[PDB]
Amino acid sequence: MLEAKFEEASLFKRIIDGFKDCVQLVNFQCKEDGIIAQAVDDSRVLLVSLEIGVEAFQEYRCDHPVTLGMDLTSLSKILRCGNNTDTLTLIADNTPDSIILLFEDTKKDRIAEYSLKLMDIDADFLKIEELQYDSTLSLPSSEFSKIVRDLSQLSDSINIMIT
Amino acid sequence: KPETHINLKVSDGSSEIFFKIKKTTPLRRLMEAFAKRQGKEMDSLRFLYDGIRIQADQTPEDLDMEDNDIIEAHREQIGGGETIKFVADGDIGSGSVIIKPFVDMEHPETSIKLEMDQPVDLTFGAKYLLDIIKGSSLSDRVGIRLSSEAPALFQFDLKSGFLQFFLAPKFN
Repeated sequence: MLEAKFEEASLFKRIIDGFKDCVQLVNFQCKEDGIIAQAVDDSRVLLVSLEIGVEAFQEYRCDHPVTLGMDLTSLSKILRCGNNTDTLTLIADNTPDSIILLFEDTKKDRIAEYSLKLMDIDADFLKIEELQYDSTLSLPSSEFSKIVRDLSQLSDSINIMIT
Repeated sequence: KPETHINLKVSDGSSEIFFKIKKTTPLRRLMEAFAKRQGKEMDSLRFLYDGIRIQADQTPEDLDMEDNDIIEAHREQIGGGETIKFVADGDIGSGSVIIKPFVDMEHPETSIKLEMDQPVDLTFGAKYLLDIIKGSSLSDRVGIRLSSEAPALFQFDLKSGFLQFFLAPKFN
């Protein structure tokens, strides 16, 4: 079995929203030490790499490596479920054909449980290689967002220049 | 109490020196110190922390410095001095934002840091950048690493984890 419980249901929703917009079918690989996901978009110019360590779940347990393939559209329909303050728990028993998302509110009052049929999805081949980079900057993500959104108006290409 | 002391490299690339100082000491010591060793004079030299021109009268808790942070020494510039420029040229016109690395100590979640080793000039597809920014929901800050050779890395950090986007630059 896999059993991973989030403190905040909001977290997972907010992570899927982070990338349901470029890749649509992704395989989530669950391990003893957390979950990772890689996927390339269709144009094959953009790779998305997710990693969630154990210290993001309030309670994590994964007996064996398992891979769940999800349609991210399907998945976020279900992620619009409950109060988004709530404890969300993923559950898959091993060799799974569905995943279970179990919302519960702090009080034993309500308990919504969803099951999502899984997908068969091909692994692509990519592996990543870090290499150092000529430059590294960090800035508020809201600022970068505004810049990109704004300059987006004018061209289909934005150019970055550091000097 | 808190750390009360930290260590900083000071490099020009062939020659580095490490120091440990209180977080309250003006950097003059280290800047004069590095300068004497170099043969060169104190003020014939340009000093920047993460892209920011610093001046001898300043403290490390001012720049909101980490442990193991780096100051770089360059020969006098233009200047006063590195910058990031985003530009789009389209059909209707053109756009140009220039941002300068800076640190506001009062509240530093806002600041702008820049390790430049090589200068770079790259173009990307605004359609892709538009999806990448959808991760702004996950993180106060964004980390961007740029290679004139590899795809660019855009990283949003979580508490134990991250969302990374690697995006190939355009050619022409």
